[PDB]
Amino acid sequence: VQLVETGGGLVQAGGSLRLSCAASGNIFSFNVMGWYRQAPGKQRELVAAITSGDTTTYADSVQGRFTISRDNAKNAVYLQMNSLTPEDTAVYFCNARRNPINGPYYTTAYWGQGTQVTVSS
Amino acid sequence: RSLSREALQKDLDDNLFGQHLAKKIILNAVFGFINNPKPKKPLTLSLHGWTGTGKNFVSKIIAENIYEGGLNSDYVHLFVATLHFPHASNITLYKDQLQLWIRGNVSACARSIFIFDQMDKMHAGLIDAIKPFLDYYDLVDGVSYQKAMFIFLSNAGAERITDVALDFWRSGKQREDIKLKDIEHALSVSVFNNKNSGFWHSSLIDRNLIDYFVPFLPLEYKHLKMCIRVEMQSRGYEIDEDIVSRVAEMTFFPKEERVFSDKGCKTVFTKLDYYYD
Amino acid sequence: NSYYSSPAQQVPKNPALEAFLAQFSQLEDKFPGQSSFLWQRGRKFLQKHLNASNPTEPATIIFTAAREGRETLKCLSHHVADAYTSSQKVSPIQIDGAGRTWQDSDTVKLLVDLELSYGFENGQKAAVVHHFESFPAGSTLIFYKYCDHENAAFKDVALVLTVLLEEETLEASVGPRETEEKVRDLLWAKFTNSDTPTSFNHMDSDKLSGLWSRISHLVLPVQPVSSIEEQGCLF
Ligand SMILES: Nc1ncnc2c1ncn2[C@@H]1O[C@H](COP(=O)(O)OP(=O)(O)OP(=O)(O)O)[C@@H](O)[C@H]1O
Ligand SMILES: [Cl-]
Ligand SMILES: [Mg+2]
Repeated sequence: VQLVETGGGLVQAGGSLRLSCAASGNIFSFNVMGWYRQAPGKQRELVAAITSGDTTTYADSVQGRFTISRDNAKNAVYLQMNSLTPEDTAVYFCNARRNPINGPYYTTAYWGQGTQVTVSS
Repeated sequence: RSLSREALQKDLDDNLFGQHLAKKIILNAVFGFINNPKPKKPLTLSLHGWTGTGKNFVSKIIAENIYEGGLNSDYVHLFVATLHFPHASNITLYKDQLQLWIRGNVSACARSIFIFDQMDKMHAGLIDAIKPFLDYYDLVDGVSYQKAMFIFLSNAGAERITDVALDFWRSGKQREDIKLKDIEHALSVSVFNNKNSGFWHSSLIDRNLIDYFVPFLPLEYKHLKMCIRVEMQSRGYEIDEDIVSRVAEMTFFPKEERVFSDKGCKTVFTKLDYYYD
Repeated sequence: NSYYSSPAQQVPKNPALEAFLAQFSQLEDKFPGQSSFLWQRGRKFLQKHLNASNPTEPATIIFTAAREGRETLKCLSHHVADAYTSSQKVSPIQIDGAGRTWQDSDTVKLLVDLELSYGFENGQKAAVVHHFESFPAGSTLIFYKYCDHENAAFKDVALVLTVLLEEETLEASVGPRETEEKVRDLLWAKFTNSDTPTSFNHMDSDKLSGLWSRISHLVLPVQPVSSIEEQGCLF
């Protein structure tokens, strides 16, 4: 199983973009799927996440503007980004997390290769 | 490795403080079930009561008396709801894994032990998923669960159990005079009302799926001192009874009587580092 | 093919512990007017954890202040979490409960879980969780995952929690048990409506008791530092 993101590019401040990630294996077993972003010279940060049962959460900075959704039947995760501004410029990564129900805690993580998003002012 | 009534009795008597009801119920329930080569239902225990007063502790004593390694035995399985089942919306993912895990391990070992910690924080739908394994069935999808053991740990009922211990203390009676029927009567409004009796009812016969409800009482100052002495020895310290008394001065309740510690024996041993290097 | 410094250099056996002790001592000068037991107990508690080769549980501290000490509370708690990694550039995970009281509980539970887990998976060793009293009550059940004494998700980390009291001032002479009682009573008032039990996803007094017994190892009062209340946390 591999995660492959598409949908990146340039947007004008105020504009919209939809990112997609296709997983090459089933995703039903992922406890959480989500989107991270990494801007120049900064640490990678959570943007949005969603459980298998469709409960979502968002970073304070994107609340209202971004919507994450998940289709276990299409093995896909999406990020609708509205009202973009230059502060949203970054490489965006899709993430998937799988956790045990027994034993010591751990997380098996999967990552896509990332897609560049550039917002013009 | 080979459970004996005498060894389990000694382990509980020597090491479990201030839980006269739990000691007696667990001794007889566990010994009767494991000594029975032909049980008709998996032994199902619900340990419930005050935080920090011995529920995981006595689960370890049980496991150690049945299997070498105790909780680290290959045949003892601990699920911690707040760690393994944290997000309500992932109930289907938890349920599918949990059903596979239980069935595969009982298939391999009839006498498996499953412990569900923090069950009061576990999704009701995930509890529903394990009910067939608890019942009087001879086979569940072709596997018998009748030799298995299920142990549930929770805080449910803790405040009402404490109300009984407080009543007895105010009345000048001994803690050890508290009977299971006193607890059952105080809980009849909650843990033992009809909706919960409904919830835990067998789907086959007119019985509860929980064979024994094992109550845990809040701890007094004298019980904390007993525990601190054990921890000092385990660390290789020379016991200092002045430090025992000072470390046992936790925060107590109610405001008037100050008889029970807020947190049982938890957050106590942290304080030893203020006195010992 | 080994190099050895002279014994005179006193190269630390435990670099992270020695850096913490040095930085924690320097904090006392940045935060005058605090209870002596705050520095004494905080040092001994964190030192024990840093010196543990195989810790059994994370180090969880609660700092509390009255309203007049709110900026100092934010500043001190951050610097204590940062001092846990004084030997690295590594910085604390920062989470803030302020303003979250009416947010969806499951949403906040997921946010907290993922911010803590991702940070601890990727090298951070401490979190500061500001304004714990302001989270949705049910969401705080996630702290069982992180703060259990036996089965915590990450055992070699520190979690620094803060609680802002409702009163305006905290007496300078307040002792350890009274400080702990104040925090205890505020959390029971905020996170419960009665003593009656609730369903699995919600807080009640019996569930709050097991949270409390995991997070209240050390509850330390904080007094305002005038310059920090005036100017903010500028260092
Ligand atoms: N009744 C007791 N007798 C002896 N030791 C005890 C007793 N209760 C608690 N302890 C000590 O305190 C520790 C913590 O107790 P334990 O883990 O059993 O709490 P618990 O009842 O499961 O609490 P919670 O409801 O918060 O999970 C034990 O490992 C032991 O060191
Ligand atoms: Cl999960
Ligand atoms: Mg326990």
